[PDB]
Amino acid sequence: PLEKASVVSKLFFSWTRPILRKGYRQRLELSDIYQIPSVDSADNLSEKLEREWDRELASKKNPKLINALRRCFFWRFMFYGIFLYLGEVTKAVQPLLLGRIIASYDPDNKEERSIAIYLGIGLCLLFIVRTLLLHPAIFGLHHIGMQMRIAMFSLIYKKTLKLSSRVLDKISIGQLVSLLSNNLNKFDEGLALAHFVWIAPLQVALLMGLIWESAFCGLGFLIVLALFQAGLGRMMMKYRDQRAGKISERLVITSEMIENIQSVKAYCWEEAMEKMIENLRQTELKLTRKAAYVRYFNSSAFFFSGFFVVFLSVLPYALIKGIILRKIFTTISFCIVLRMAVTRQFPWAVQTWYDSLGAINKIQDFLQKQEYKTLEYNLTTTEVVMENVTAFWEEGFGELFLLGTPVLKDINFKIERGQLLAVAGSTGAGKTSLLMVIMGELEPSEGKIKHSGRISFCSQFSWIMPGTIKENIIFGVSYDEYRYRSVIKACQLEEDISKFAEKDNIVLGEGGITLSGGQRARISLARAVYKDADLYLLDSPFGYLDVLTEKEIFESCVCKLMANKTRILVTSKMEHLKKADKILILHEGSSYFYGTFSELQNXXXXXXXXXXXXXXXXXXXTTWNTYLRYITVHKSLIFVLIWCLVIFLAEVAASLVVLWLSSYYVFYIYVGVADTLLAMGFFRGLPLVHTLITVSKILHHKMLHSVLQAPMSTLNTLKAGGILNRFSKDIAILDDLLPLTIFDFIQLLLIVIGAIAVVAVLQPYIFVATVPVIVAFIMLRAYFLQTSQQLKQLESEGRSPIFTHLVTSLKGLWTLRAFGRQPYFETLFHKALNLHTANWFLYLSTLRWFQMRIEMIFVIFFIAVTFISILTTGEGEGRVGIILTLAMNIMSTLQWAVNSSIDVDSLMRSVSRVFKFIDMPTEGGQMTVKDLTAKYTEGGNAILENISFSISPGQRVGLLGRTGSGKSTLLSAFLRLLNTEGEIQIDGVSWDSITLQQWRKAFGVIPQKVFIFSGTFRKNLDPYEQWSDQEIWKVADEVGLRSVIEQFPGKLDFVLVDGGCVLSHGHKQLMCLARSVLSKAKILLLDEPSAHLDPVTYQIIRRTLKQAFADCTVILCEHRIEAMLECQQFLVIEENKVRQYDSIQKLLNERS
Ligand SMILES: Nc1ncnc2c1ncn2[C@@H]1O[C@H](COP(=O)(O)OP(=O)(O)OP(=O)(O)O)[C@@H](O)[C@H]1O
Ligand SMILES: Nc1ncnc2c1ncn2[C@@H]1O[C@H](COP(=O)(O)OP(=O)(O)OP(=O)(O)O)[C@@H](O)[C@H]1O
Ligand SMILES: [Mg+2]
Ligand SMILES: [Mg+2]
Repeated sequence: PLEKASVVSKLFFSWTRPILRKGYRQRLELSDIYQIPSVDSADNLSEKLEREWDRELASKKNPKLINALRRCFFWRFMFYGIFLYLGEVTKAVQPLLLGRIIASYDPDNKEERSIAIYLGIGLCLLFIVRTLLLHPAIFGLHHIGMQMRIAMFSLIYKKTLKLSSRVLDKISIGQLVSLLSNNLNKFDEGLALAHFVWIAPLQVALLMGLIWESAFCGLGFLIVLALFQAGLGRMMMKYRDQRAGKISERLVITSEMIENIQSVKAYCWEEAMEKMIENLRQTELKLTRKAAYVRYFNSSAFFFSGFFVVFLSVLPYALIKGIILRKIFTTISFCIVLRMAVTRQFPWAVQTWYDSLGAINKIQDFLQKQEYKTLEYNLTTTEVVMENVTAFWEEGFGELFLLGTPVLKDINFKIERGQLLAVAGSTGAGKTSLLMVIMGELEPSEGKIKHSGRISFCSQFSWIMPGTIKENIIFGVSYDEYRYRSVIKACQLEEDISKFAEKDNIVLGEGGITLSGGQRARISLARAVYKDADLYLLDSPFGYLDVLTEKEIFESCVCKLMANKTRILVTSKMEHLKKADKILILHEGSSYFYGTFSELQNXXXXXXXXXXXXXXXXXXXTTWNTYLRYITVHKSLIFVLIWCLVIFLAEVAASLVVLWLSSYYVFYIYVGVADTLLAMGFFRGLPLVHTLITVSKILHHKMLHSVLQAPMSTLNTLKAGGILNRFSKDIAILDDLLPLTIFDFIQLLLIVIGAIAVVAVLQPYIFVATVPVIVAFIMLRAYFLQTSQQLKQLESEGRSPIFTHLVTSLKGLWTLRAFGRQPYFETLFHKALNLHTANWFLYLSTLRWFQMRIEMIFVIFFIAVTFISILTTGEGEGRVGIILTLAMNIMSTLQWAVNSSIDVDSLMRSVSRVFKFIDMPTEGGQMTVKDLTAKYTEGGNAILENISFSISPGQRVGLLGRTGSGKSTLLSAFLRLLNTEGEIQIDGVSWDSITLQQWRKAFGVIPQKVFIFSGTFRKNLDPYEQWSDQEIWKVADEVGLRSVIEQFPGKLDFVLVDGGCVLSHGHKQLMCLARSVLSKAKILLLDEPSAHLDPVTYQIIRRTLKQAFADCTVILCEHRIEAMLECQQFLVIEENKVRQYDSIQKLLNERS
């Protein structure tokens, strides 16, 4: 529906209560989120931004995006900014009322308490006004940021779809995804904070024009302190930059680890790799600890500023022999606000302004790319003809001309309507370039073209949009049943479409993942045929088709349906060329022949942004069980927390005794500033950070030990990308951000609790006033979290549609440019962006409501405490002032405390998953199988079921079968890689009676895909450090690795960087065979040695196996006829059955 509300409801955010109620009661769905108002429609934002951007481009000599952006959206920005400034002015000014109240209570004046209470009610009204004029302005600024982001995304999508063809191969997909990823939160949330660029200077000017002029020492200290904070900021980036290189090196080791869990389990390498990963983590831990230490010093310096910033301000005026407590209390209340405005607000505003300007400049720079210029095709006679065509891909050579290499030179031809052509050439000859220049994507430097306009495209690359078969074929045109039936019958895709349960509206995903290459190609041909045009362009139409189907499809459709319509074909076959009318051949970017035979014969696709939807969906947030598990894992962490609590309580007790009981007048500062009174020093908080780092290291080590040495069925139940995502993101969050968030939350809760306790001790009525306030805080936070977490999760799940649409549009850019479905793609992109905008808008609205209500509750607490304290007829001069100051300066710390309280739960939502993966479960030589059965996962397809066979010692077994029949599954079942029931006895012992560890070592196998890691040859041969140089040399000599060792510059220590691709397939097979010879096993297992092998390495492998394992049993797997001469026994897998034969010549009797 459409939201609508009155002025009071708009100001107090009372219209978000229905969705809070629904989310609290039950799980939120995509249906309950109401429709965005028309103000924030993607189409409206795009139109409004373009109407100014095009005018700016047409008028301004120097183009800058901010020039149009200001005349677009600056007015409301300033309108919200003035409200923000007037709200902050009240916070700046309110301590004057505090000082006057203190003067009223002090025995200097005889004025009754009536004036004091008349001022206190005004102070509370001032807080109410400041809240009411602060929070809605922040929400409005967030709204402005929303419109900003939506308009920017729409315009940049329009540009990236209108891109020129030349810059497409300047591959910057990573740059584009980074641009659309890193900006969404930064340019949206930061706009509200961006307005403090002049608010802080105006506030400090007001503060120091309202303090008696002396007081400049406070500015001198803050200026040094502000520069000091930036001084440690550079150190942070110095350590982070250094460590970022090492985490990349360690991560790729884990990435290569998941892809070969089978090989790792077979080789029993869990301990060595565990030690290697532990060593790498130990190396990175020092840098992480240094970064955490400097962050702690920065935070502690900020917290300890509070005392010195007033101390160094009062001492210049303390030499004048007298300070009234009213003056010191009011200068404390002024200096806290001054510090808040100087040390944090101004640097944050400057940094966010710089980041926003950089992002806008980068977006403009990308947008200023050269456009795609289409050409009218109204030139008559509707025939394809060119003359003197010169083509240059790069603009520099295109505008100069033979300085650069061309791709088409001096090509001429002319074909009447109905005649079909054929182009043949080598790979990269330029057939695709000729197609592009015919289309108009490539601009010809020389040569005028006159031909028809209606064109059709079937690209080399298969592209399918996320729709259905009918939509993929017709592209929204009127559904012609006769044409559709004719095209499906001609393309012979009916036999494929009718196999599915769905017949007419089969829905596909992105990129046609459901189908295969042949189906995608035939769908592309069907689309090309269906597209009504007088010039059909094809680019390798049958690249993924078989020979028979490719031969049949030509005479079925091409010269039967559009035989009277002109088309251009890409082919290299004599029959197609013979049927073709005129012929063109391209060589080295130049045409080779023109005429007839009458003359001739006479870096990731499924990115983490897309995997996050399936990764974060299992959070199910969190419970206190994970809190307890995370807090009790390490003893020293508990001891340090206990020590911190004891120190806090001791400091509170000392302050209490001091208040119960010369420089005394300058001693009240320490107690009067809870920020410096209860902040943890460098001797009581550094062990906390150290313990957090140790907890992170222990959790990572246990997670590695759990993911490794785990049942393969359960491990394969999850995907490799998903299991790697944890080590990529969750460990980094738990190690870097989590300790800092934990420390900040602990400190901000400790200061607030100490302030409340001491205030209650000075006045016991405030103790009973606080309990309802605390329970209200807790209840309201619990109420808000349930809806907030669900809304954030839904928004995160809704992020990936935008990027999937982006990649889908990019993959088929040429097809979209040829077909003119730009409006359809724009409206679909806007449809997705509207849902994402609605999610983010509701999240922002509920966050603003939460902040409003917590501030209102604190205001109620403040009025209660202040009125009760001022009305009570207390004794002493300090008590009233100190209580008022403490209860007045808390709110700034309380906001950060509650923000950290929500953020710590948001972060620990990840240690929840980490603990779940901690909690995942864990587990001659003759053979005789007894009813073997296994499957990839429980409930899967039992490839092997009720299997019984035996192998004689000192023999060989040859295994033959089609691909995918289950040979790999049988080898895994032998290896105990998968869950199995039954037994196989090696001379009498099965899996059950002996340890699986020694079971694995008794075997030996090379995988279908060999495994190698980024390590030296010595480490890849002997990861366990159980071998010596002489025996390694002996193994290398026996297997024949001397040439392999000497061929590389590093003698036996050449590092295998980037997956060890230096070795060939045969070299890798020799490597793993030598490794198996090292791991001495009485039995050997084999799996397809000749997938991409050459005869010399094949025969050397045969020689090595014959010489090394002549007296064992080898289960060889190969389909070659010549290979099967050395297999005394035979075995075949034919659809879940096994037949063992004494010879192969009798097998040929069955299947000659
Ligand atoms: N947009 C482009 N910008 C720059 N170079 C390009 C672009 N498109 C293609 N090329 C390159 O120009 C050359 C022309 O090759 P083209 O693909 O046109 O020939 P082909 O024989 O049809 O190719 P294929 O081997 O893909 O069947 C190739 O080296 C190709 O990589
Ligand atoms: N990781 C996996 N998860 C789920 N199913 C799988 C997995 N790997 C393979 N399969 C299933 O097993 C089939 C292939 O079985 P497998 O590779 O073990 O037999 P094969 O005859 O040795 O294969 P090939 O000779 O093609 O390597 C696949 O088509 C699929 O149905
Ligand atoms: Mg090509
Ligand atoms: Mg296989």
